[PDB]
Amino acid sequence: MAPELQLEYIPIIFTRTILGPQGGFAGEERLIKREVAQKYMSEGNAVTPSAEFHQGVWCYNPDSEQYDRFVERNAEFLDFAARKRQWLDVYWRVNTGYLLFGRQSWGQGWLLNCPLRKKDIAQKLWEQYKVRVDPRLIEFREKDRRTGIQDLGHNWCWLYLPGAEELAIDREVYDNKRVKVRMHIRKMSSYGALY
Amino acid sequence: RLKKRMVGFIPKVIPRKIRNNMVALRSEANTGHMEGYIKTEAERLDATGRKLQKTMWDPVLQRYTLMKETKVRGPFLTKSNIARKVDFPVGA
Amino acid sequence: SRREALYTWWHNAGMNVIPLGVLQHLELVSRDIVAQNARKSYRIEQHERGILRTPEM
Amino acid sequence: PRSGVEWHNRMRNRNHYRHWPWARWTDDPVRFHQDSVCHRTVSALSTVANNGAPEWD
Amino acid sequence: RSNYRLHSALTKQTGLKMPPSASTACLASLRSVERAIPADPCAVSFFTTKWDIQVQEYYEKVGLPEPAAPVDEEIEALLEFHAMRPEKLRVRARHRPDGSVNMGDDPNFWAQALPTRAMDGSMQRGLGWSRRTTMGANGVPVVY
Amino acid sequence: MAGHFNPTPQANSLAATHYAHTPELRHMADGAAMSLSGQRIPLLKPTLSKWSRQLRSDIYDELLKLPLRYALHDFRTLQAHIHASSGLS
Amino acid sequence: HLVAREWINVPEMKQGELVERNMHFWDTIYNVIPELGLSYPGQKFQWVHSQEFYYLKKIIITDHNMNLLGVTPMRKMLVWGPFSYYEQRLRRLSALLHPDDPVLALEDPNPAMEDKLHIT
Amino acid sequence: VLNKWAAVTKSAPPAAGLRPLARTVSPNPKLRPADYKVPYVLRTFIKDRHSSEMQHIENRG
Amino acid sequence: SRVWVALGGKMRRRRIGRQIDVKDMRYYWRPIEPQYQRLYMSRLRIKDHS
Amino acid sequence: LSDSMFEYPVYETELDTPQLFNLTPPPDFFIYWNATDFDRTAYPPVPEDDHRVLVPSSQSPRWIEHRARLLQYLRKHEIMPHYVPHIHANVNLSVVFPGQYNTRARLTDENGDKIPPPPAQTKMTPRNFWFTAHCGNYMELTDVQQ
Amino acid sequence: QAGSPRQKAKLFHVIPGTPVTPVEKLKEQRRRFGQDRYSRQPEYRPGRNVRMDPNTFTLYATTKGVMTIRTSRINPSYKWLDVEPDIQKVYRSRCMRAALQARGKASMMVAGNVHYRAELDHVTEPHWRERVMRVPKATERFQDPNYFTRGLVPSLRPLSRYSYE
Amino acid sequence: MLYGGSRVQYLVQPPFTLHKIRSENLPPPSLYAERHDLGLEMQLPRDMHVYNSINMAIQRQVGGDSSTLGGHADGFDMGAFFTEQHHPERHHNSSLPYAKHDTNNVLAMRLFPVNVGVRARTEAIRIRTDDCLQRLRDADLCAKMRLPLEHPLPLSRRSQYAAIHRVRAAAHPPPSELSIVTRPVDRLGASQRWLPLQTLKPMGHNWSAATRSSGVRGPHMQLMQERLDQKGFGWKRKSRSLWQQDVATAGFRPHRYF
Repeated sequence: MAPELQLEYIPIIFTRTILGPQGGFAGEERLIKREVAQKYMSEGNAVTPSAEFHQGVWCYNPDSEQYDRFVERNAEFLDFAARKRQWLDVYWRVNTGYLLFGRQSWGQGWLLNCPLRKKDIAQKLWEQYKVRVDPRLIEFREKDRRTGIQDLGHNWCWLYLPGAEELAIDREVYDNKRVKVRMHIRKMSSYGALY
Repeated sequence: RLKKRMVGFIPKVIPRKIRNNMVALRSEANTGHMEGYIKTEAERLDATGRKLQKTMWDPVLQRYTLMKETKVRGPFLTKSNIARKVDFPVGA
Repeated sequence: SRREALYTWWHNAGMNVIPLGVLQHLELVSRDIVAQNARKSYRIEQHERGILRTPEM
Repeated sequence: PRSGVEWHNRMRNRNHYRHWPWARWTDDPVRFHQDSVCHRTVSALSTVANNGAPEWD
Repeated sequence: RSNYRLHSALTKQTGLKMPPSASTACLASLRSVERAIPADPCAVSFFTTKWDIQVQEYYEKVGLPEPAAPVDEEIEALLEFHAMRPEKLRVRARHRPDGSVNMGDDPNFWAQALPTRAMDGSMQRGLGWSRRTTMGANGVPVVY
Repeated sequence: MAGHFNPTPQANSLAATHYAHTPELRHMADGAAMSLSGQRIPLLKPTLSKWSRQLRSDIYDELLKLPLRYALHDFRTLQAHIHASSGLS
Repeated sequence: HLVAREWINVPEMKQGELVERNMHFWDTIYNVIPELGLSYPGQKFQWVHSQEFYYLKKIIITDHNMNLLGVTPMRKMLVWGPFSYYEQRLRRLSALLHPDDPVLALEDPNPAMEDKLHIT
Repeated sequence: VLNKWAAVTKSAPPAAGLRPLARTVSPNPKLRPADYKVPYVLRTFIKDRHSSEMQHIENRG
Repeated sequence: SRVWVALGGKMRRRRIGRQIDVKDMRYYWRPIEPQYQRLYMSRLRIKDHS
Repeated sequence: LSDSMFEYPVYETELDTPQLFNLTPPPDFFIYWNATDFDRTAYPPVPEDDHRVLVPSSQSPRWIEHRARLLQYLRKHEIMPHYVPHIHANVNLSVVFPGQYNTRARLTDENGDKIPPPPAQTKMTPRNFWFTAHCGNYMELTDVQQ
Repeated sequence: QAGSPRQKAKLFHVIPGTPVTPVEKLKEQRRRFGQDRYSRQPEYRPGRNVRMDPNTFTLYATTKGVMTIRTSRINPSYKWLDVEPDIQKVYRSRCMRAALQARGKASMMVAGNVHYRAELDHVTEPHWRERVMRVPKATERFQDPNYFTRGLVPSLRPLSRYSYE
Repeated sequence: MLYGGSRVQYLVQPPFTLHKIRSENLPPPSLYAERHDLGLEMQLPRDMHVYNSINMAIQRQVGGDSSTLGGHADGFDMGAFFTEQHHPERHHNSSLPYAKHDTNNVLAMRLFPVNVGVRARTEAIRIRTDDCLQRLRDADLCAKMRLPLEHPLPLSRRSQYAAIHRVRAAAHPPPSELSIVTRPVDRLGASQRWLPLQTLKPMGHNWSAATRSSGVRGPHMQLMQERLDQKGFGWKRKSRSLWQQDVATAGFRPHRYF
């Protein structure tokens, strides 16, 4: 409470539906950063969890553009705002993250000599971001469907987040069914490089 | 050596050096003690036409005694710090 | 939940066999097993709400 | 970060951090390695009573 | 009387106390009180008294010496530390009594109370010599 | 510091038999049995010097324990350090 | 501490003859300490009872009194009982002071010279 | 602090039970608290500190 | 073990206004750090080298 | 200021005779100490509803209060869990001592006689309160000599 | 334009989690005089049995015992230095906690677990956000001074208003 | 009150309600709290070996804090800490109140004549204490031997016939053995001549560590400011004044690698 020690993040019931990572959606309770949340309780997208809001809250529809839509949070919605959060937490975690590498690259073509496997992306997803997925969903680009990733610098590849249709999740994420995981291959000598 | 006056960081102001900013609070009990004391801004500026005074442990006597201010340079027990004799209200 | 009702039994019924060392030991575990089950039962009840932390948490 | 020379002098047992963890384990400031269970008891039959008291949680 | 334990008297007093039957007929004989007594009391209520002159007059009625208090433990140290010439306390050697090398810059360690002994103590910790040898005459260990 | 006042939990019962947590100090510490064991200047045993030949029993065990051929004199008979007037010097 | 009475039998000469005048010493204190009259509900726990004489903390009145019920513990020092548990803490402090340090200061009728106002 | 072994040591320092240290606001505008406003309590200067410090308590209860 | 104990560094020049509990660290017989012990005591060893 | 900040310690029950141990300075400025206040044996005031006359039933409200308060005092004085491990506080023990409130052992002053050893106490009474065996109280050894 | 001096190393002089004597500087903090102005807030505020030196903001323990850092539950940026005096109290548990978890019989939901503390508080005090977020009305922060003379409230503390948890 | 502030009834305040203490609630009688409650010269530095002692940078904020542990977890507020820590007072003093420091015998710094200078007092509170240490050892040595006390114990009697080994508690002698007389020379009934323990001279030390030319110089060192004639390095300025100097006489020598 003190001016020195302030809650680094606070609880929040979203009224609107914000796209960003700190954002939420209609009626879920989320601990979002303090500075961000404080310009929501003024903005009206969020309201601190008084005991009243813990049952219903008047969320927002872009149709009439006002806080009319009553979204009552019974135990059933609380099984819906969990799977819908747990889903778009994997989204905003791999989309925000920038997963690094250290590899060996003798030769001129700036070509990683032991190119990457879809095993070796789910491996650097679970390693750095703890995002546990199926490496059967990671579709590579066209340049790297043949030989694996294979080249230093910034590569990206698409991760398919399948189960997003009964969560009613669109326009609050950039792409309902994909996400761009963003590699980077920082070449290193035998001292710090593997494989 | 020359270079008698230094020039790197000539400090704006400087508390210790100011017409009477550092004052030897010598003890009024003429035990020759003194406790050098820089007059704070409460007395740096001439808030006090009176010569500063304070109560400080006089380590010689082991008693709290007066401390009248006085220039820090000078013999602290001159033939002026002799008190005129007096017969106390004790004795026959 | 009955640390008071238990001792009063021990004072007026035990006191010759059961060394109260056991009791204050018995009270120190029963206030932990109950504690941890509250921390486990909660840990299982978030794991449905989608908090998903590993064995090492 | 453990940089600095004094961390070099004291991780290695250099000049006067020669026995560095000046208080390592195996000293107790409080109970000086003597078990706190009274054996001086009124009746010798009841000396075995105090055995098993909790020294902490 | 001083070392009486309630139920430990089950041992032979003929070897522990050396009574006849009719005297300890009271305390520890057959059908003595301890036999009737259980382990646990019923009520305990205890006062505290101060030394007076009747206690001195008692040790004479008997003929034993009167027990007296020891010179306090800490009070004896206040003096043994305050009657030492300061030079016995100043930092006095390059190696603190434990073996470290007190360099400058730490004002705490400029005080070497225990005096060091450089040429002494290599038998300890290497030959299996006992820790009993280390200690001084009053029991406190010396350091090497 | 303010001490320990505003007294202990302010409960009372016949049970009242489950807590010690003496303030650490009142547990072999402020029962000041021996903390001077570490903070008292030693009184060293007799010291063998070049001139002063003071024997010590504490060292003599570390020889009386050894498996040494050529056995050693018993300690008491090895001592130069013990009836006109209760026996003369 | 200042150990003094309310009434002090001070001699005085009336018609050239010595006669005893019961002196009301109480009026001597209050003139010395004008702080005791100016009483406000916090002053008995005040730090310095008299900012003139900050040395003075208690004034032990010693006047023989005939009432049965003596003064209440608010104004009497406990002078009976074992004041400790583990050791009468006098014999501890009785170890530290030396047989050659002061216990008395008897005033001087005629002083050797202006310094010796009292003999210790 | 000077200990026993110093090259020079000092006589008896004053036991704090006499002439105590008033816990009052530091003149430094950073070391005074927030709510503290400069005390412009206009008052007839009471001379003797027995009757001065008395004002600083609230003993109507 | 021969410390060449020396006195405080700042004990005569500027006193007014220095810290209250550091105007006395100047009063103890501190050892000089051994890096100088060996320098000064080097001119004394040379008496009969080898 | 408040009355709580400045108040003489008033023990709710003075069984342990705590005034004699946990000394507190007489707060006042004028401390009246005569010479005759040496004779007086400054025992605490008698508390009414004296424990010694209670009976140790298991439903008596006073007793339950006195049952724990006694076991409260024993833990305070190192006794209950260590010296006497399993105290089955059942009976209302009151070991009255034949007491004279004497300041020291002596002979009768005026009569030039040895003080007759007081007879075996026959009844509990306020005068025989502070000479009982209570929860840690103090008794001048002169009185316990019988 | 000018020169600059080298930034000294203001880091730990013990190992956190391990035992500690009082003559050890626990941490030599930056008295962050932004540039020798007179207002700073140290990183590691003092804790149990740890006392801060005023001048150089260095924490020295006051009693020998094992040391530790308590990151504030509210904001993980503000830390205390706890020294718990008993070295046997933690050693004789560590030697168990690390002997149990070797046999795979120790639970990882321990309070001392680093990554669990976020959830640990919330199992016991489920609304602790609201207990520190709650803003107090100036009435209750200065409870009726008469309740102090009538003795209802043991002692009024008007400045201790901030919940440091 | 229903009358508009005219306080006329029940003017006499009813005395307040008493807040009792439960004496059973209190801590057990603690020996270590019996010793240090009084307040004396000092304890030991809490160190024979300097470890575990206390740091001088926190020796100000102690005094009863030997017991393990603010109004809250902590934030120190930077107020009443930095407002009491370095008060406007407590600076430019020289004698900070007796905190926890094992300085000279302050119990005996109070009991001693201020007349004597310092360096001749701290050398005399020790010779007082050095005797108070012998008086204490003799009582321990005489009592433990059941002997009536004897003060200048003869070194033959000391080391109580090989320090008898304390036959291997302590007991008073019977009151037949007691008597006021305690000097061996007076006990039996050597020369009974008496002399004090130490010589107190109201003389003041003439070497102050912070004064430059102070000290006791040799009988042939240059006395304080010899040849100087009241001026800095003034013995150089008085060289041209010399009638005739030697051929090798304190010439030019700019401190180069001096």
